[PDB]
Amino acid sequence: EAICSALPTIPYHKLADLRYLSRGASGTVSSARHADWRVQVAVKHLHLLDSERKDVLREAEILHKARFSYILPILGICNEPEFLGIVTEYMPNGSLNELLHRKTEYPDVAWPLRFRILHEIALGVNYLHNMTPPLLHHDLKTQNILLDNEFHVKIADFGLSKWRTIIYMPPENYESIKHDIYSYAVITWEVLSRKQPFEDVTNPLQIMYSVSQGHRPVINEESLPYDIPHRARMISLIESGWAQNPDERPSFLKCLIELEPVLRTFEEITFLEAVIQLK
Amino acid sequence: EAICSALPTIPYHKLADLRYLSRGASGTVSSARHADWRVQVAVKHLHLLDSERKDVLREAEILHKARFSYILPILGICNEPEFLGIVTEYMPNGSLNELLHRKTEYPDVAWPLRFRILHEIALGVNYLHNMTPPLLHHDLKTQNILLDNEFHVKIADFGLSKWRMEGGTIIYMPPENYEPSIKHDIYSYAVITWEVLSRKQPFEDVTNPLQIMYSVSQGHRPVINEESLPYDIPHRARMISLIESGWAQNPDERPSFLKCLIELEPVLRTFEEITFLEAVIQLK
Ligand SMILES: COCCNC(=O)c1ccc2c(c1)nc(-c1cnc(-c3ccc(Cl)cc3)[nH]1)n2CCOC
Ligand SMILES: COCCNC(=O)c1ccc2c(c1)nc(-c1cnc(-c3ccc(Cl)cc3)[nH]1)n2CCOC
Ligand SMILES: [Ca+2]
Repeated sequence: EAICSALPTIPYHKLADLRYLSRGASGTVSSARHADWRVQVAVKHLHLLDSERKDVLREAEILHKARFSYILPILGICNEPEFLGIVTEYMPNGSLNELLHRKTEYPDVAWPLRFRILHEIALGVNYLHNMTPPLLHHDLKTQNILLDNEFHVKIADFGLSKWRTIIYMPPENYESIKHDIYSYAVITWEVLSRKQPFEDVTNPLQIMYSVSQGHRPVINEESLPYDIPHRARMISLIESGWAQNPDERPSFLKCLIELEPVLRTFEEITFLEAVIQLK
Repeated sequence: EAICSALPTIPYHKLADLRYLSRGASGTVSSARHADWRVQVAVKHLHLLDSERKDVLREAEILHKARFSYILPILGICNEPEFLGIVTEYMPNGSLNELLHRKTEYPDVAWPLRFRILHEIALGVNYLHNMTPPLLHHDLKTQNILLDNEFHVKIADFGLSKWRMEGGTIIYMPPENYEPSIKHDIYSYAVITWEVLSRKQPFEDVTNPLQIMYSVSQGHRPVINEESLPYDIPHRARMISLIESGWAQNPDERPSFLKCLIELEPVLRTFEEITFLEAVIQLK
C-alpha cells in the first residue's frame, strides 16, 4: 500500500529545561529534554506571522520526508498558538564550522575523520538528489553540517531547499542541479585546509566579483600542505566541483564513485582513534 | 494538516552484492549495497506464499511508524513477484547476543558500555510504550538488540509486536503468556539485564526448554548469586532490585519502563564520556 508515517505532535509542556544554544538566519536553537521519552532534544523556533508559520511547517515536512542516515532526524513538531518549533535529535558536537575553526579547542583533527565527514556529506546530498522529485539543498555551508556524539554527519537547514554568507554560492546564482556540488567543493577545500575561504578579502562583494571572474579559494602548499592524503586526487575533485561552467561539474554519483576508493584506504579503527583524540 | 512521510520502494536490481549474513526464526538476513545511494544496507527476507507477504508488509509498516533513535531504521521495502524484503540500515556490530557470548572474541565488555546498552534498550522500548496507541514489542531478546558502529542500540524484529487497541527460545517470555499485556516487555528486559550483567546463558543448567517453562511457572528465575553476578558489579544492589521487580511473577508488581529510566539515569551519570569510546576501541 501507500505506507505513510505521521510526524508526532509535541505538547510544549513536554519540553522541559528549554535553554538557548545558538541563533542563525533560520531561527533560534534551544536544547531541552522530553518529559516522557527522557531524551535530550533540540528545538528550532522563530524569534507570530501568518507566512513565517508556513515556513516552519514546510521545513518540518521536508525533514520528515527526507529521512536518511545523514539527514538530521526530526522527532516531531511543537505547534501551538503560544509556541512554534521543530523538534529534532540533539547533536552534541555542533557544526562542522566549529570543528574546523575552533583550533585551540581542537588542535588536531586526524585525516580519517575529515575524509569520513566529506564522504557522509556527499552521501547525504546524494540521497536528496535521488529522491522523487529530486530535492536540492541550495544552502550547504559548514555551519549547517551537524555532528552527533561520535562525529557522524547530520545535514540540516532546508529553508532555501527546492523540489525540482555567499562563499559557498556558485557564481551563476548571483543573478539548477549543479549548485550543491559547487558548495561541496568549497566545503571540501575548507575541511582540508582548516582555513576560511578568501581569508584576505574584507568585503563580500569583492568575493562575489572575484568568483564571477573565475577566482576560487587558493590552492597551494600553504593552504593545502603536501602531507594531505590523496592530495592530487582531492584537488582535482575540488577543482571540477567548483568549475565556472556548471555542466562541467560532476553529479554526486560521480563524486561518490571517485571518493569510495579513497575512504577504503583508512582502516576502520583509525576513525575511532581520530574521535577519541577530540575534546 | 497531517504531515505524512512515505516509505521508498526499492527495486530489487538496485541491491548489489546481495550476500547471506545470518538466519533466525525471524527469517534470513543478507547484506548489500544500494547502487544509487552508495550505502551498505541490510535486507530481511524469506528463504513464497501470499500469507507471508502480509507479515513482511506488517513489520515494514511498524518499523516505518515506530521510527526513533533506538529503533532500527527502515530505508525502504522491496516488493516484487520475484523477491520480498525489508531494507534497513546496516549494523556492523551485529547483536547483543553475540557480544555477550563470544567470550574469546570479546574477553572484556566494559561496565559503562553494558549500562549504556541497557539504558538505550529501555529508552527504545519506553518510546514504543508512549506511542498513541502504545506499541508492544512482545519478542525482546538479546538477538534482537542490534549494535551500530559505535555500539549504540537499535531494536529490531517487530514480527510478534502489537498495537494496544515460528520456533524460538522461551527464556524471555513471562509465564502468564505460556497458555491461552503491557507487562510482557519488562519481563524480557529483566532477563536481558541479568544476561548483560552476567554474560551467562539464562537457565544454563536446564537442557530441556519445557523444564525451564515448568521451573519459571513454579516461580524460579535465573540464578542471582555471587557466582553469576559478582560483588564488584557497579551498582549491584540497585540493579538486582530492578531485575527482581522486572521479572516478578505478578504483572501488577512489575514496573514501567519510565520507572526504570528514572532509576538508570543516575547510574549512567557516574561514567565519564571517555569510557564508552575506550570500550568500543577495546572491542575492535
Ligand atoms: C549554551 O552553550 C551554547 C554553546 N553552543 C553549543 O555548544 C552548541 C551545541 C549544539 C548545537 C549548537 C550549539 N548549535 C546547534 C545547531 C545549529 N543548528 C541547529 C539546528 C538546525 C536545524 C534544526 Cl531543524 C534544528 C537544529 N542546531 N547545535 C546542535 C543541536 O542539535 C540539533
Ligand atoms: C557472512 O557472515 C558474516 C558474519 N556475520 C556478522 O558478523 C553479522 C554482522 C552484522 C549482522 C549480522 C551478522 N546479523 C545481523 C542481523 C540480525 N538481524 C538483523 C535484522 C533484523 C531485522 C531487520 Cl528488519 C533487519 C536486520 N540483522 N547483522 C546486522 C545487520 O544490520 C542490520
Ligand atoms: Ca578481541
